[PDB]
Amino acid sequence: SSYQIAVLAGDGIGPEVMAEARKVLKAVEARFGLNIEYTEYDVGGIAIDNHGCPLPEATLKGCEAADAVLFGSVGGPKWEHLPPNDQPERGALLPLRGHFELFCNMRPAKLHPGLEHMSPLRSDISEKGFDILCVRELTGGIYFGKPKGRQGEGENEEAFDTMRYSRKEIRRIAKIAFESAQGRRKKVTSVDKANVLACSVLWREVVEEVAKDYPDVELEHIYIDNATMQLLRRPNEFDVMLCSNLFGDIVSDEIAMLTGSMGLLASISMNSQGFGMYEPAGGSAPDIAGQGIANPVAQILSAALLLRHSLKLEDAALAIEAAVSKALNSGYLTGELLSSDQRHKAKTTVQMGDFIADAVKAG
Amino acid sequence: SSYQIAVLAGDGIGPEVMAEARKVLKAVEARFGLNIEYTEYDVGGIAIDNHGCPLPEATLKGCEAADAVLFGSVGGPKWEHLPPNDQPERGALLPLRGHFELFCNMRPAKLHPGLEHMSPLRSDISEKGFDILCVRELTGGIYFGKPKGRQGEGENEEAFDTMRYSRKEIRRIAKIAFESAQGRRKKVTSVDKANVLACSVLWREVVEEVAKDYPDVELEHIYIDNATMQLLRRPNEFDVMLCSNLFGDIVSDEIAMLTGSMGLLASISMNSQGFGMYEPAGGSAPDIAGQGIANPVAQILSAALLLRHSLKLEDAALAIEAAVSKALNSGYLTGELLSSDQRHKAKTTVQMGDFIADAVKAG
Ligand SMILES: CC(C)[C@H](C(=O)O)[C@@H](O)C(=O)O
Ligand SMILES: CC(C)[C@H](C(=O)O)[C@@H](O)C(=O)O
Ligand SMILES: [Cl-]
Ligand SMILES: [Cl-]
Ligand SMILES: [Mg+2]
Ligand SMILES: [Mg+2]
Repeated sequence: SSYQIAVLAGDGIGPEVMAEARKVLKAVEARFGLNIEYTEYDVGGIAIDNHGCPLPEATLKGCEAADAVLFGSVGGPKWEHLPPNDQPERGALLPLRGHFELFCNMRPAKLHPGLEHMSPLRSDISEKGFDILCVRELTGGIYFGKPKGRQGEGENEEAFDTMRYSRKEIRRIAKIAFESAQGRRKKVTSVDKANVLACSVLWREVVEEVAKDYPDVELEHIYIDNATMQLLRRPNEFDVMLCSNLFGDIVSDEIAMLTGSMGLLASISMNSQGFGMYEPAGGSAPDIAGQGIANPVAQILSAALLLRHSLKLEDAALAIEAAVSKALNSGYLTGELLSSDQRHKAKTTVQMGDFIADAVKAG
Repeated sequence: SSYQIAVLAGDGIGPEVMAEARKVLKAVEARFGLNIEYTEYDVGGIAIDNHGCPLPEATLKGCEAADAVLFGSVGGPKWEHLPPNDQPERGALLPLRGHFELFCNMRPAKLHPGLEHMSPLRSDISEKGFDILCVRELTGGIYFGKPKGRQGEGENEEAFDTMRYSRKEIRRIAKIAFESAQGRRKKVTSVDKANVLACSVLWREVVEEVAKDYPDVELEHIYIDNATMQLLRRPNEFDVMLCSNLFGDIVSDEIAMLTGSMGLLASISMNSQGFGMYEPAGGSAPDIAGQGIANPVAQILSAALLLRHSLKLEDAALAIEAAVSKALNSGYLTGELLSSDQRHKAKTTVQMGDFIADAVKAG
């Protein structure tokens, strides 16, 4: 029968980049003979506007019915005044990850051939290339530990957060990182702060337990502060990074910016049953919404990753990725990936999606 | 009467860079007429070897008697096998900061004129320069919060750490950052994760309270993940960074590596009474110990910062800083700051300290 995908475009540039993803997906469906049905739901600011909250119960029910979620991005100035709790990102993302038990986040990032000069790294460093998959534990640690809150008053008012991890939680995310490394370059770098945090001591211990089953994968451990330095100096030496929730938030961002090409980057958030949400690493960029200049590649690649990881449609995911590569390598670029003297030749969001969709067809 | 300085050279390159600092200090004492008495104590690995622990009670008593501590660096492979608890860094640094209530850490970092090309940043970014003072809260947050430890067994064995901050703790570190900014470029960027952590919500709240007293200082807040990205893209736009304990550990390291010149960088750790410990940001670098090639500038500048901050000897601190600048600007460089084709002309650790000491004298 039909695959089912819930589409949660969100705010800002979400809807316009989503239209291009839907356009490429349709080419893929025709080429591979796939029956996929789509249903659309509000989330983030458009959900606050139509329903009073950023994650409506009907949107949760709709995601629950689907095999995966193709997600855009949420947030905008319209909602920034609200309490931390009621806002599009915190109010939709954290509840979605807890609700669907999405303990696995994967952010692939590489310098694409021919676009290494976009990196903010010195040219002798960026020309060496890099390709780093960040595996981040997404439903544990300090994001969801209890107790959390505040007590007390005046100068003695105090807040607290609790970072907690169990062996079962660390084992499952570490297995993902070692499995991923087996299909890449067989190296995992686990990022922790084991000279300070009890949680990191246990993290490092359990990752060493898991690593016994993968002797052909090199394991190394690095402290979070040093990691931010070593990603500047030698990013070509890392393959998979394995991080807790807070340290993976930080490392994946630094690596994303090291690409210089964040409009290409996508994010996988998956549970143990293979259900997942797939979305650009970049945000809703409300400053360019509706101008038709946003780079749709991150949203289109989020759809390829949805086909590979949730639907196990490997050839279909490969086809989208090949088509994107063709556009980038043929220099068919949106404006943020061009120099100021070439920027007048930027391709629009629609031109990009048209090229990519045509390439999937042409086979 | 005499000022009193406890000298804790530590392991690896500590003693050799310390000899150069002592050499410059002696020039300064003669030029400014200062009476300073020094006493030496073991800490870190040499203290483990002579006394069985990395922070002997007699070393604590000796620091307590002194007006400030000129500290080297601790750690080495000889001690890496030991339990996390018993090792030179964790065992000496964390106890020293708690013991002496050193809640204020300050790490100044700039691209020095004429050495911008050392940065790992693209040349169009590094040539714009940067000068960023990181103010890091050093005795609170998750480093020292309780409860911390583990319970449970097998797959349900779990560890925990607690991040805690009070209004009094945030106020005092924030005042340092705003005062510092008043004498610099009047901008504080406070780094937090207030979309996730209760402690960051309170941090941001208290920093806004403190900021009312300094309306001529620009305040902005940035999330830790985004900060690691924005330091790559626009480091010339930051002046003072104000961070909690874990986020300041991370941001100061990334900025240090962005200099490309970590052998120049020093660290201030101070209590509310003006007592402090002053040390290189870089480590004991056991791989080059005794080879007489280590760059002593970080240790020598740690002594200038000891004179300015603990002893309020502003002209003496200025003199050391001018003398260092003279060496760097005259191209009198140790090897790690030279290209491979010029590296044969590296100056030794002693040559550096001699030049700098002579410059202080020459006035
Ligand atoms: C919005 C925020 C809660 C979120 C997180 O911290 O995970 C974001 O930074 C991310 O990386 O997806
Ligand atoms: C050694 C470690 C405990 C220490 C810290 O985390 O503060 C170090 O990274 C530092 O920055 O001084
Ligand atoms: Cl965490
Ligand atoms: Cl902290
Ligand atoms: Mg993030
Ligand atoms: Mg550190």
